[PDB]
Amino acid sequence: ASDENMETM
Amino acid sequence: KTPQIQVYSRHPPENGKPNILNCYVTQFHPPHIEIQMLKNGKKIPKVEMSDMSFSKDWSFYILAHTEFTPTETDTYACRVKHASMAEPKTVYWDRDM
Amino acid sequence: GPHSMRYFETAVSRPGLEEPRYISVGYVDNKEFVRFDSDAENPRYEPRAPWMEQEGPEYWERETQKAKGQEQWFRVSLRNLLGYYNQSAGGSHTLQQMSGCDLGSDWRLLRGYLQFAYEGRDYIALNEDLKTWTAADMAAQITRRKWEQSGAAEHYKAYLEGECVEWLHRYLKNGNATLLRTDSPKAHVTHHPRSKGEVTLRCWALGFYPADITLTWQLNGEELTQDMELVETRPAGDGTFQKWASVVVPLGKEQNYTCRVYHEGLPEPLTLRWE
Repeated sequence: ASDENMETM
Repeated sequence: KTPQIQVYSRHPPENGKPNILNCYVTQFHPPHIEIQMLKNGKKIPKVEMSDMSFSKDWSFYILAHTEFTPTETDTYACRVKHASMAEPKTVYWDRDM
Repeated sequence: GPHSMRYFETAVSRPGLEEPRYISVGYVDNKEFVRFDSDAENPRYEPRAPWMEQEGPEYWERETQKAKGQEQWFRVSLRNLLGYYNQSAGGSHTLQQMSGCDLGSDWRLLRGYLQFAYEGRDYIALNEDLKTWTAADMAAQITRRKWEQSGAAEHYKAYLEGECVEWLHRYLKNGNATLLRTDSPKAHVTHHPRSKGEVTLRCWALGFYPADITLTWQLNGEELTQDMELVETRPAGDGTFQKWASVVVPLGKEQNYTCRVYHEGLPEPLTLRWE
């Protein structure tokens, strides 16, 4: 089960 | 990143004995590539393509295969067109390799 | 042995469109188990291993939502690097991610893993410490500095050491028969007569799993490190691998040269000769 990246690049 | 190709049968080649021919394309970037399998210099219809996957070194790979029955006369090759190459690469099948 | 879960996420920007194509591929023990592709007719997270069917249609819903948020993480992340590297959207661009964890034989956490690549070259990596960041060039500093002010590492360390570990314990349980399975290589030597009173002795190894194998050629117990031609481990297409090793050896001297094959799934190292 994948995660979600927090702050963008 | 420049594509590396292997053209090889799934099982040991036996003339007349039905097989699968594989075209393993690796070490390429970007993912847009164009793979064609040929029988006696002519584009084989009904070619299966693996879903786009990538490696630890970030480079992409794909496996194209076609059902084929080996014979002494019928030559098989694989033509690849990638953005990193000037002209398309062709790798001819050699049963001994 | 060691166990791992990885998520191989890719966003390719398409010129003359606001949404990039986003592909997420999940691997358990270096074997595709789940996938997502925005290009597909009705896009969602799909099972790639048969033991993945033993999952409720509400797990797939939870996951599919995650892919939808990632699509937007990537789209915004692509736009910004285009600016950092003074590029044009007239051309396609590639943002790649690799994240997951590694586990010992005892199913305990060894390391966390989170790496990013732009145009297929490293961009930013989370150091094994799960605290500090490594920027590849000057532009990756806009992102390293951005991620220190916002404390992004903390968010990841939490998942990589917590939920990632949890989920793999579940996947390694639900798929164990399939995951602990190995396939033994099936070797043979082929004879290739050639010019100058020379011959090629090609020792093959077929239908084996996992991909790691060691093929060595030996002259009466002594190894031929030098001038021994190889081939990259290639997939057969049936979920198993192939690889071969050749050596140019003079004629008649066939029985002096021995071939050894090593692999996890073997009742012992293979030893073999021509005929």
